Amino acid sequence: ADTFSMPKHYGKEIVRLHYIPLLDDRNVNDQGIDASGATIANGNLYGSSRDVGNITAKMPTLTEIGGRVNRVGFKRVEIKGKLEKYGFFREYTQEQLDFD
Amino acid sequence: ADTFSMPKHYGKEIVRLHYIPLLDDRNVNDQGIDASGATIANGNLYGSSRDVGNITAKMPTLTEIGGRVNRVGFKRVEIKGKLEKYGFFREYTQEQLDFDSDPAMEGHVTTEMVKGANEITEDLLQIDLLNSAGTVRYPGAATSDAEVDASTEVTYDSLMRLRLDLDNARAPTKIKMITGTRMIDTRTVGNARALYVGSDLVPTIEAMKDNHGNPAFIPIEKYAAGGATMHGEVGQLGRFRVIVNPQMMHWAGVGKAVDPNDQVPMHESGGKYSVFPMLCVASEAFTTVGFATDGKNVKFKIITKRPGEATADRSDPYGEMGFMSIKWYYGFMVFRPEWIALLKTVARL
Amino acid sequence: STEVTYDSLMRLRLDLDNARAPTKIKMITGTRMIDTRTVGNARALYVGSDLVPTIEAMKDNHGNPAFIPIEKYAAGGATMHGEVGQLGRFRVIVNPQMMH
Amino acid sequence: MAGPVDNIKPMKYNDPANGVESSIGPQIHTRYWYKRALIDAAKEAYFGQL
Repeated sequence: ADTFSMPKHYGKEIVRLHYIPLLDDRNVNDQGIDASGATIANGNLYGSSRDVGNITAKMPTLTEIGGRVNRVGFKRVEIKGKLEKYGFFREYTQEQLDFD
Repeated sequence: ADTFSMPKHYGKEIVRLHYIPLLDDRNVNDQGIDASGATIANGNLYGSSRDVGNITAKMPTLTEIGGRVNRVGFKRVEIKGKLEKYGFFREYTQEQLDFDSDPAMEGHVTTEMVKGANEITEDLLQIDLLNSAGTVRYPGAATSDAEVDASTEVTYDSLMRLRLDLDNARAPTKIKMITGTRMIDTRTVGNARALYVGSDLVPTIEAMKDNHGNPAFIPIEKYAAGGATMHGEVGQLGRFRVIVNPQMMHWAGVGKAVDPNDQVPMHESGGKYSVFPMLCVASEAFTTVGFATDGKNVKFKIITKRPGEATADRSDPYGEMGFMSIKWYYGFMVFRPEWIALLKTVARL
Repeated sequence: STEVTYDSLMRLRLDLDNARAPTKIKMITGTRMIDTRTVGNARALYVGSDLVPTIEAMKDNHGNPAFIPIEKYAAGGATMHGEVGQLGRFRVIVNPQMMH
Repeated sequence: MAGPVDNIKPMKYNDPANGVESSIGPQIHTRYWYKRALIDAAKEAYFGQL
């Protein structure tokens, strides 16, 4: 196990960022434009799909004139950590150490 | 895969010539003078026949006077190949970068976009390989995607028949047999060829018996002492070396309706079965085609325009957006379609 | 009902031996490699490529496979051109140009 | 099946190998030629040697 030293004046929590790839099912956005210049409500480009039928219909493709087609986007997420404290003590008297 | 550079001023097609041998059934001709002398519609001399009775009736015989007898002929065939173009873009605004809490977002976004673009070509190549292949086999009275049921699973006999079909086309083998070693608890393995399969068929392969009720799968650990290992190898199933490709595709939703009265899970999707491929593809059969590649290395063309006064125009006199686009070419063209074999089966026994 | 059987091959071998036919392939007495096999005297036998499936599924008089692949006894070494194994006391050779 | 609306229609290169000819006019060559022919390999003999 590794160890990370938390700074002093920041509380009792740690936050970290995570970046999601393009061809993934978690990249859910609204920056999708079809190959015919129409919005499709998804911009992950068939991400995280292994179906032959689903692909070959969402492939980018292009023509001579070009146009405004095949738009994409990306996202990100977060993760957290925490901290706590522990301790215990013991008591005794002087005579327990002398007459033993 | 190999690459062919298409010239600039010859359209979008490639054509190649093929020469048929003499004793072949594709050599239909008209030069047909027979043994006694007569014009018949057969000028190939019993070509591509393996029947003794038929053969010992068209053999070219000669007499002591010679004459105009036993003429033959030859023919030609042609094959074709094509091309296509692809590309995609992405745009953003200026305020997205200035007010974001992460100063390193741009580099991550660009790297992710490039990496994602680097996989579409592999997906296209896999799709092209899958959609162009002869000798398609369904194990057991299926012959089509609409007759695939829980009984259409890969068996030893189907693999043997596929190997025999591949050998009948004189496909070349590239892996030599290993005769064994002194190492305790090892096994001998015959000559084989590569076979790519998805990761969803592993439970089936691990639970397959041969014709005599024994486990047909030989793990890599058994024979790796005296042999060699390639990337992704997991063992030898029959006379094939199984390679697990994590990105292998499949046909989801095709097949017969799922029967609940079966003893096996039988991977399904949308109330119907699923079809998983096992592909044996040999090099030097197909080829890829590029274009506009002077040095063959610049496959992708990237155009970027940052926000500012360089994108003023008349539709946005302030210039608050920018964009970046990638485009490229790609083509596929195949020789000998009989050297690529495909077997369609079900999963998760 | 007229198919290849171990009894038919044994009868053919006995008939050939009754005619004093010569044998030109010796026997392999054994090797030091793990998972190998030993075979007896044999002679060449040419078959077409369509008889492989039925040969591969033959059983002897003790419920055991009869076809021994070439990989099993190749340590000794005969390795003729088209040889693939030894079914009984015959070395099977697949000829791609066999007629019928 | 195709791209977006044209609304411009410039001098294009519509597919001449099949159907619509061209903008400029007739073409001479519409395909590149692979100059190396494909030849099948020879067979093999098992009985002649013996």
